Amino acid sequence: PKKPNSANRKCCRVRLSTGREAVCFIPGEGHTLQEHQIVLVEGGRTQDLPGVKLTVVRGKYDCGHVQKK
Amino acid sequence: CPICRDHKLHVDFRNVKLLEQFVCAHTGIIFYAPYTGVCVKQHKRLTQAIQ
Amino acid sequence: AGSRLETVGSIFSRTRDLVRAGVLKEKPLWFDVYDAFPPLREPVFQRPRVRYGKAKAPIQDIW
Amino acid sequence: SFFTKLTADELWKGALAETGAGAKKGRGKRTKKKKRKDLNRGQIIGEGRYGFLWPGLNVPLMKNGAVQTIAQRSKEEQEKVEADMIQQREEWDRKKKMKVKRERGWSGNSWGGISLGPPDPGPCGETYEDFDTRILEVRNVFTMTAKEGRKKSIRVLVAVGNGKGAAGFSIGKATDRMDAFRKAKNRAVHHLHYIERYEDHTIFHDISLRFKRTHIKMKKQPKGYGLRCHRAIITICRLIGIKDMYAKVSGSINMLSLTQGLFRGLSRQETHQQLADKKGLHVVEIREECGPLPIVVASPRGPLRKDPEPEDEVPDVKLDWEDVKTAQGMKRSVWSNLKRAAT
Amino acid sequence: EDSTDFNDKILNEPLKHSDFFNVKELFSVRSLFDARVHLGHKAGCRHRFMEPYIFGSRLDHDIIDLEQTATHLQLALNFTAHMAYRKGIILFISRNRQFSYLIENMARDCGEYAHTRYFRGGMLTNARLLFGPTVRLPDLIIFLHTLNNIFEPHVAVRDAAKMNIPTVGIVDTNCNPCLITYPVPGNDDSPLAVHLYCRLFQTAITRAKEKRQQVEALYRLQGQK
Amino acid sequence: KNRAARVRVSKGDKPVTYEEAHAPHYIAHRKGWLSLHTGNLDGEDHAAERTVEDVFLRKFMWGTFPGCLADQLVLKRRGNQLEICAVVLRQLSPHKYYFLVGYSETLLSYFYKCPVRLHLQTVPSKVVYKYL
RNA sequence: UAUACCGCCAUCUUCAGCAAACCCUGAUGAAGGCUACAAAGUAAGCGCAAGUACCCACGUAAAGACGUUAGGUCAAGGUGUAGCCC
RNA sequence: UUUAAAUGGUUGUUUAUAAAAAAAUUUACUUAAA
Ligand SMILES: [K+]
Ligand SMILES: [K+]
Ligand SMILES: [K+]
Ligand SMILES: [Mg+2]
Ligand SMILES: [Mg+2]
Ligand SMILES: [Mg+2]
Ligand SMILES: [Mg+2]
Ligand SMILES: [Mg+2]
Ligand SMILES: [Mg+2]
Ligand SMILES: [Mg+2]
Ligand SMILES: [Mg+2]
Ligand SMILES: [Mg+2]
Ligand SMILES: [Mg+2]
Ligand SMILES: [Mg+2]
Ligand SMILES: [Mg+2]
Repeated sequence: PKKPNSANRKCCRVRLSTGREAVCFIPGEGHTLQEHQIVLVEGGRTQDLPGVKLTVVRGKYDCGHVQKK
Repeated sequence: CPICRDHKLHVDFRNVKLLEQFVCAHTGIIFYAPYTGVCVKQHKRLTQAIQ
Repeated sequence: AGSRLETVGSIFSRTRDLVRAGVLKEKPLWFDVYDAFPPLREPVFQRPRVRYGKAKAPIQDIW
Repeated sequence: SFFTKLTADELWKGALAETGAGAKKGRGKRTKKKKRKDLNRGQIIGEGRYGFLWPGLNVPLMKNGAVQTIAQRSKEEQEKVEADMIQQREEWDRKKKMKVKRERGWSGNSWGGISLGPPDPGPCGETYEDFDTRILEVRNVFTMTAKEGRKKSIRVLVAVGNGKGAAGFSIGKATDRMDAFRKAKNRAVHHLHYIERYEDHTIFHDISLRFKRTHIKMKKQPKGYGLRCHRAIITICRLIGIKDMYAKVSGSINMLSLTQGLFRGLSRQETHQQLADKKGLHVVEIREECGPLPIVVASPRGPLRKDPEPEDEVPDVKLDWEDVKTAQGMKRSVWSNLKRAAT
Repeated sequence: EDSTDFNDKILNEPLKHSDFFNVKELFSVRSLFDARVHLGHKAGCRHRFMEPYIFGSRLDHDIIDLEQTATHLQLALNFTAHMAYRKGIILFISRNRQFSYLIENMARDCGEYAHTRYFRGGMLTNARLLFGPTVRLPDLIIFLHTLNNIFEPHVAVRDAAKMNIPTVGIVDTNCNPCLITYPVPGNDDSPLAVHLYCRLFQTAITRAKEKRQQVEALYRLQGQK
Repeated sequence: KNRAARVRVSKGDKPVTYEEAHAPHYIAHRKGWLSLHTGNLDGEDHAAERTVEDVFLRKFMWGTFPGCLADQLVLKRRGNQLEICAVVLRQLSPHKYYFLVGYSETLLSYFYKCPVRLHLQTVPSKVVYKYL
């Protein structure tokens, strides 16, 4: 992230159904996403990461719900 | 809400003094529910009793 | 109490209204005299402005 | 060692750490800020763990007209005394844990619209129990000093009024918030306005005024309309005693300009009597709810003019576009005329 | 039962007469003219608020209208007498150092108070801290000179209005009369003028105090029998 | 800045006694000594044992009369006698004072093997010299 | 863990300022408040000063506020928090 | 008017109320009897 924060935020690059390729933040603690997997993305910018304006939806297609604690 | 917090306040067409509190004395219009805070259920009962 | 807002109204209007409102319990010693024998002008604060343009003082030269 | 034990005052001063570098310049902020407990509170002189009963100290000196001798409470009796002592502590501790319900102002954590109570009585047996005080703004202003750097001060705006026309406001400044409240509250009662209320519920006419960059447009309203104005104006109106009014604040929403502008406009309103006297004509009120009945609200105390006021065919008056635009049904707003709680 | 009668016969009675103390006889327009009361400052020193009181400018020297002076002085002397009759504390204020000794004597002679010295900040608005919690402030303040020694309004004029104390003031052509309750337009420089003001206000106060004693005595003698 | 035994200025609301208001450089100028014995005179012995005894006695009396002492003790030694002069408050009942005087005089006489007297002087409240 | 603190201190200080409580000014903004032939300041308290010690009223000691450097010291002793307990 | 004199890592330096209460001891010998 940009100042004054510090972290390693888990992002992915997806090819959207429109054909454009964009970087999408994966929310939650722990993700099992691999290349060639299908995800549903939504809006909402990650205020830390400049230029990340998409978010992966947890619990749709391959991206599963975060595992309890 | 004001009506549901006191179980002794009965919304009845005969309890005219209670019903009067929920009507404008100067214009005669029944206050809409947000005005007094009564829930929709009690506002509907109050309106019917006033009529 | 009393009102120290000397630029709002006059000492009379302020005293009259506060006694009227019940803030001042007793009228001041001078109030009844002012009411009976008021001044020609009510002493209200005014701001002196300079004259611009064609505004001139009406004072005439004594000849 | 018995010789290394300190007193309670020394032990608490060290443990609390109220004076230190951590508190000088907003350096350390801890929610877990430790609180002092007086450990001598519930202790009785002569009461110990062994449970001895000392005649004349722990227990009465004489019983049945005879001097008591040294005795010791039985094991089970001491257990009860010790258990009761634990219960008493828990109860006392419970009292401190309880939170008293504070009436919130405009917001949960906001100071605006909280009552400060009546102004303090004057030195000469003077009282202001009729007046009520309400905070309008609390600001943390700062200046820079050579020795300490940022010096934090509190600026507080409070209004006071008895609800019967007499209302005022003042600013109070102090390092402590309590001192700022007191100074503002006590100074406001010495700077009171008198507001002319029409029928003791509204203003005599519509007032449009600009104080610096703040614009206030107030409209006279009938009974039952309520206060449909800026939350700060609502607070001031309740202190003045105005029950029905509408006001729109435009331009800068500075609280000091708004308050000073409101009192400037309300103080400079012309009553119906003042109008009749100035014009030498009857002031006749026409009410729609009373049909064509002419209600004379004021008559000229002096002589009544016999010439009718000249009726200008077209009035050369400055109209506010916002008013005209609303009358023509051209003003759509999803935020106007929204249902709100009784004010 | 007796208080209301006492107040009516004593406190309310004088307020029903136009000139109870007969102050009109103390001065005439001729006497004011002979004291040079009409001589104002040069036109370049004129205050805008004094224009209604100026008769004209004679070779760039403002002439004060003594016909208005007479009406204004009548009201000022009447108000002063009624306050002295009511046992009000009268304070004379002046910063003209040519007349400080005269004014301080005049106050002592009529049993009143004078403040001719440097006016310290808060004398009136912070009196309870300066003098004491039970100090009584003046009921009337008479300004023989309304300007301080830098030709600006004496601070007490503003502070008197803050404390709701009525003020009488001699206002020359360079003075600001807006906050003076009973302004009296006149020359405040010439000794003859200042000597007349002092004689007039000292007489009105002395006359009123004696009248209060006479009226009270008659009420008491009659009360017994 | 020096710290030793200096009650520092507050907001003018902290009541201090006469002893607590005077810093250590006044101990022979404006205030006297809280203990008078011969140990510290030139050529005199047993200054150390007198010091330990004084420290114990001040602790003993603080805990034996909890919340009663209104100022510091004045310890006096004349020959074999030890005299403790304490300014106490008027809150504890007189019966409890008499019990504690009889108890402390006896217990301390057996502990330090000398006749000990306790002279109590009661005050309605703490004597305030100034508000710092 | 002195970056939780008491205690005892260094430093500016070979300084003279800190300041409660009021009052007034700036259109009732952060803030500001003196002129002696005086124009809004009054000011408790603290420090300086004065007193006291040493051989004087000199000098030297002592004293030296509020704050500044999260300055020094958990190893004088005490102690908050966390940790160890074959 | 009048020599020269560059530099100083990142983030951290400001808001919600205050405080216990208790309880009494209960006025004047010696003695004895059945
Ligand atoms: K961060
Ligand atoms: K520790
Ligand atoms: K950071
Ligand atoms: Mg988001
Ligand atoms: Mg909340
Ligand atoms: Mg002049
Ligand atoms: Mg040193
Ligand atoms: Mg440190
Ligand atoms: Mg010396
Ligand atoms: Mg030294
Ligand atoms: Mg010194
Ligand atoms: Mg450090
Ligand atoms: Mg270190
Ligand atoms: Mg470089
Ligand atoms: Mg840098």
